[PDB]
Amino acid sequence: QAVVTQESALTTSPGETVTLTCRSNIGAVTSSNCANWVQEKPDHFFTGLIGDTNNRRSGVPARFSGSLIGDKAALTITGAQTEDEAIYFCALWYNNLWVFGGGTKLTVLGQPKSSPSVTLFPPSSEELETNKATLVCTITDFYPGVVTVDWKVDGTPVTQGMETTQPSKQSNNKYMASSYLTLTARAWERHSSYSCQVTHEGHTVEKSLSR
Amino acid sequence: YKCNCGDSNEGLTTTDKVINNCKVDQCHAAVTNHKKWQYNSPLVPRNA
Amino acid sequence: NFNVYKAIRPYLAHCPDCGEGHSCHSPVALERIRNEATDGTLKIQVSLQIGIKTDDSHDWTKLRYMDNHMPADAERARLFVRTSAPCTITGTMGHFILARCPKGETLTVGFTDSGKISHSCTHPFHHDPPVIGREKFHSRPQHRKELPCSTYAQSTAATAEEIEVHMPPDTPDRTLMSQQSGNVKITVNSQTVRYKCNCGDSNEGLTTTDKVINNCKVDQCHAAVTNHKKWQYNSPLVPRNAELGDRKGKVHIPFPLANVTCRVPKARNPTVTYGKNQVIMLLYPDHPTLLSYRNMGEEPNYQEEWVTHKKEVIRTVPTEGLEVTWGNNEPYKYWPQL
Amino acid sequence: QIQLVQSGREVKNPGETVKISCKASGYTFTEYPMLWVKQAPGKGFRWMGLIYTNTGEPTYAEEFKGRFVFSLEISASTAYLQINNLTNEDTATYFCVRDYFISLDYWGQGTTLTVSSAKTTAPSVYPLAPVCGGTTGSSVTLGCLVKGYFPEPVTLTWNSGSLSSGVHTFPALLQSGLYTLSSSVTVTSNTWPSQTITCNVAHPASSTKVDKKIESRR
Amino acid sequence: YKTVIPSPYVKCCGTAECKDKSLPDYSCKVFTGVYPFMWGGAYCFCDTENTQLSEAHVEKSESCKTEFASAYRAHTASASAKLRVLYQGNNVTVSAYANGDHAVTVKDAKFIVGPMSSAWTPFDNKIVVYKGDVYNMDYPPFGAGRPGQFGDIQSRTPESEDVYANTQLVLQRPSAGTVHVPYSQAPSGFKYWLKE
Amino acid sequence: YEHVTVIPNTVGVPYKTLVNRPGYSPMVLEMELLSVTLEPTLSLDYITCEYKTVIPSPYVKCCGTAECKDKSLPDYSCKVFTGVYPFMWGGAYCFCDTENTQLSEAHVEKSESCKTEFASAYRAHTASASAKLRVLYQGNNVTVSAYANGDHAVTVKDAKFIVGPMSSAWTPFDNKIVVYKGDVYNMDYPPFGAGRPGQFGDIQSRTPESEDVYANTQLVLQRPSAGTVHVPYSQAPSGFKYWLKERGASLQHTAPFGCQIATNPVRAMNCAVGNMPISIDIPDAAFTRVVDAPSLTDMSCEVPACTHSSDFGGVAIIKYAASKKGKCAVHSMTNAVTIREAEIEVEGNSQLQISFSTALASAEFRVQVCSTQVHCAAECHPPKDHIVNYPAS
Amino acid sequence: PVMCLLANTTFPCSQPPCTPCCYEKEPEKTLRMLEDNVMSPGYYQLLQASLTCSPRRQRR
Repeated sequence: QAVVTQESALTTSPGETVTLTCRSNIGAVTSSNCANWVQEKPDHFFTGLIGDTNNRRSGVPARFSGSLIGDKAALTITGAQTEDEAIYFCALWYNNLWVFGGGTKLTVLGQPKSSPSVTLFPPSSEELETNKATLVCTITDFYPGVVTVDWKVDGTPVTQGMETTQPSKQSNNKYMASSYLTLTARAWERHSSYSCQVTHEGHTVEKSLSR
Repeated sequence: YKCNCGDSNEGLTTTDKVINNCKVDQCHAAVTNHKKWQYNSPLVPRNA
Repeated sequence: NFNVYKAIRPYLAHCPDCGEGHSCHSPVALERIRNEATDGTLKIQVSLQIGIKTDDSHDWTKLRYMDNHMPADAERARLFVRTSAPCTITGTMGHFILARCPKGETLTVGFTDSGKISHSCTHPFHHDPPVIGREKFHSRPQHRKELPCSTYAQSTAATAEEIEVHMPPDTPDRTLMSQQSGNVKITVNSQTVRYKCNCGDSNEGLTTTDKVINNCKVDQCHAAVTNHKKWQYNSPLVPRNAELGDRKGKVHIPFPLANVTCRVPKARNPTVTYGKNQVIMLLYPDHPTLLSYRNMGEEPNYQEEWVTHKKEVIRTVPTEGLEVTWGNNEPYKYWPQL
Repeated sequence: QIQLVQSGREVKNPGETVKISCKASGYTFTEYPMLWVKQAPGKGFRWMGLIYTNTGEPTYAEEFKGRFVFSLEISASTAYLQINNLTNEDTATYFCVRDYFISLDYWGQGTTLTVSSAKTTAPSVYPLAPVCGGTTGSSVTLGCLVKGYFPEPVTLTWNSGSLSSGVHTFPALLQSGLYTLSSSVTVTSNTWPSQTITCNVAHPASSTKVDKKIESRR
Repeated sequence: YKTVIPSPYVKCCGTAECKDKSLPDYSCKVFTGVYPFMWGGAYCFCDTENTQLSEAHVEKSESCKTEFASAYRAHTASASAKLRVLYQGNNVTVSAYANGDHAVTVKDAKFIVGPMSSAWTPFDNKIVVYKGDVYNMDYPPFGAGRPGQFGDIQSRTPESEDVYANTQLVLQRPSAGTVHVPYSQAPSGFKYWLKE
Repeated sequence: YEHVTVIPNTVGVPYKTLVNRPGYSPMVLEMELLSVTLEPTLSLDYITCEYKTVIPSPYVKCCGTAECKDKSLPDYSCKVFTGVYPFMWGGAYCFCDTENTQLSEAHVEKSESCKTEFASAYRAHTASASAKLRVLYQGNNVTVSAYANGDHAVTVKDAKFIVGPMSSAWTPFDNKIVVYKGDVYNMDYPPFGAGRPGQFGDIQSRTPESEDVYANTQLVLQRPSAGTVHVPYSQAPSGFKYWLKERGASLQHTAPFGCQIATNPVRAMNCAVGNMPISIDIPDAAFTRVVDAPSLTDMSCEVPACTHSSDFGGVAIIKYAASKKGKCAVHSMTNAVTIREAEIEVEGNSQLQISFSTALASAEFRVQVCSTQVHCAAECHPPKDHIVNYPAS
Repeated sequence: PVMCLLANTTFPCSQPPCTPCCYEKEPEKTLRMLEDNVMSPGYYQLLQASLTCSPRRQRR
């Protein structure tokens, strides 16, 4: 199986030469062995920074180099950035395919932080007749993706009725999703406002509404 | 090195052939005996 | 899901079975009565979406019918199937409906409308299947033998059926055009409106919006409503593809047949008098009961007769013997002992 | 370049079968060297095979044949890596790898396939509008939540296509079998709730698509 | 057998087109000059160029999976017997293939049973088996059946795919104003030789 | 109309049959049966396999005598050899003095290749009538394969061809037949379960994968092994192994009547015998009206070459004068002459050279070219070689 | 596996080229599919896997 003790770890700064210096569990793959240090990107985006084991791959940044490093797969991705979050997979080419390993998905230094802008829309007219009440703070640009939603509903933190959705991390270095006080008709008309308290890296914000 | 792919489908080659977009059967190298002779029994593949 | 009834729609039919001598474009026209089963259930496919929800779900008390170029559901109690009288309808899915109706020469299918418009479509349906066995039974027996007969079984899933659900026909309707002072002012009304205008030049055009062919008329116009919405079962009342080729559909058809064993009666043995070469059998059958007498040797002469009245047959005791099968029981053997 | 147009979310049952297509560009299907690949749920690229251009179709891996079935719609410029008839533990991405540019020189787009079957109920789209007091700053949170749905495909957009800027989105995650998430478009104050802005949830099974308005309640 | 009559090809505004769809009893007709009316009024928009290309084929019995008539090509018959004997005072039974060549040892006693002196069995040259009915009946040609007789929808086997039939498909010209294929048809041979 | 012809039941002689229709031209046709299969009724009673003596391990009662039980197997050999002195490879198998008894038990068992190779003792039934035959008729070389009972009709090319039944009865089956892996050997099987010792069929399989075995192999238990556990047990050899040894000449060489006895299923293909009455319901389109026929008259059939040989070695330049062009049906109106062609395009005042010859050297034969009856008399040559490959005209 | 193809590209049987979510949006597309796979091997199961409320618009 073409998964060596690969370059699974890379945390650098912007422009850093991302070295997937993967110690091969069998040994050094060749250029005909096709030891390519490709970028298997997030969202399953197979791409080659260095492909065919002695050539930089097309469609990547120019500083990519896929070869043998250590005694194993060697990715020298020159110009690795903070927005360059992708998988340095130094793998082989079997002459009947190219076999990408486990790889290392990485994010780098860069993509600076930002304040989350949470639009706290209250428990709406559409929810508040049929056992729903969602005061949802739609958060955009929570930068970086470390922000928690805490209960603030009816004078207490909600231990039942708060909802923290899957906050999608933006390409613009923020994180955004829906986070609400989302209870029933008793939950909406009982609490004072459906509201999440956003602690973003220790920071304070209120994605909260009123109906 | 007769390619079984488009375009470059022939050539008595002398190196590695680069038909990208060619399959495993999309090339076909024939290792021909152009060096020494063989006593031409027809049970051996003779001069066709 | 299996939402074929969501794909199916109510299909109207200009049927001669209308009631009062005039057949109409009613949705209760029965395309075919597939009643081949020996058990006596008649499975007739009708025009309506009976046993289907108008909201496309299972309508456990509601069956839909095509009302006025739209769908329209009704309660399931409005279904009536009268051959001689209104027989017991067994089940209904979509167009198909299976029932235990009585004897008759004409089958009438009434769909009680939402305003009680009971569309009674009567075709000539000669439903009278022959009953199996040694006697013509009348009812379901308490004690009797279970002969294997076929019957349209109650599994209403569309396995082994292929309903010809083609594209719906060019539904013309006169309400597309109106008088713009008597002129060509036809509203769209939200349809696939093939517009045939009887004005000068380009009176064609299959639009979906409002039409002002001024200097048109209602007789100077024609509107047709286009149906790209549902597959329709290709009934021979249905105007099929003259404006299409053979691009039609095939769907499941419910209510598959199966072989079961129905119990039938056998009557009591009559009085026997075994005299010299003679066997006086005074049987009194309580139904039409076929009795057959046959020689138990090389020359059978097996004459059978259905019996109705009180019958004392003094049968000839054959030398090889007589097999006398009177009704469904095992036949009486007579060896004439000298 | 040799890049596969990836499959959709093949949400079949355990034993349900669906293709992760790879519309191979760069060549034809008889010109584009599709490597079948299962981007596995745990480890990554588990190979469904490699197939050079003039054929195009990925000849299978060691374990990479079987439930994952390599086929080629060659005149349609693609292959199909069919996640076919699998059990519950094979939810993975159907992708190609472009066998030119000496490794898989492009990647197929991938398709998330999962083994779980279900009925025909409705999807959910409900708009996340501006606040009862405000909810509008330099941008404003309009948009919509995709709620109560399942399986792939069902899509949840925000801002209605003119609202591509300011998208902070949650995908529909199967809580109770119902996919729940919320996508707020940070749209203009003249766009929310001044103009039109809203989210949507969609699936083509009945051809069913819905939008929910991102506008203020007053 | 049944008749697969499709929806009627209403060639509105123009003449119909003859198409011989090669099915069993491929019945096609073009009744040109049809002025059929619709349920919403008129089915044809124009007045004169409407016509009905009416087509139908013959289809197999959908209850042919249940209702089957089998023309057994009755050859010679194989006998098989059972006989008991009080051997050693033990009333034992032995059932053997009584052709005489499948002789049965039983209870230490070999029995050579058969062959029977006669052969006049109820089997005829051509037998018909219909679901409980064994009748010595003269069948039609297997694929060369006759019209309207007992066996007009003939097949080479019951579970087969093809069927010969001459069902008298007289598609008459259609009724006034109603899109309806007036098609004459012969009576059912399954209804006949079943009913008779 | 329905022309009734009787072809000779032997393949390859392409018969011509002159369908004469009033109101039409002469309509000669050619028919020829390619093959004709005789599929006999089979009743597989005896099964042929290899018997193997399943004898157990030697039950040595060391210093002890037991009592042998009758194990119900096929020939369960039970033997208590009294007083064995059984010693093993590591010394004495018994530490007791003299009372060691040898328990020798055995049965018969069907072989593993008996599960593969089974002699099928088919009880012979009637033969299925079926045959494939071509015909160059109606302007087409078209074939029909028909089950030749008479009621398997092929309306092919618009022509209702109904052939069958055959006249012949020289059946390739015997009353009992053995299917042995490719070979039909006409052999009488033994009693089903009542075999003899050393018989062809000593192991009788009453079913093909059956559970019963009619087997009397004469497995006689001999005396015990002298001090060692050895099964003294003499048996007869494989009676089906003798039937494998006496394989016997099959009907593929032993075909009387020139039949082709070919099995899987047991068929008689190319049984050249008898006659085949085939009727052909021809349509009206084959009846092409003689007023629309070409007016071919004034024929002189000049016999150029005469060689009474295997071929139809007559040459005949028939000078004709046709009214209009057309394929005049140049059929033989004679008794002895096989004409090579069936129709000739008589175009005008042309000499059509027909290839017709027969067996008789002095041949005066009639030929009708679509209406034209003409006589042709020749003194045909002798044969050259003594042997031809098949028969001829 | 089974080449469920709506005239553009052969996808699998329950995953054709508009599989799933193929029958309820293109009703004419569902009619072309029940012409093609209605002649094809899988289009009964391809249609009931597509159009019968078990496309992506359903709850499964």
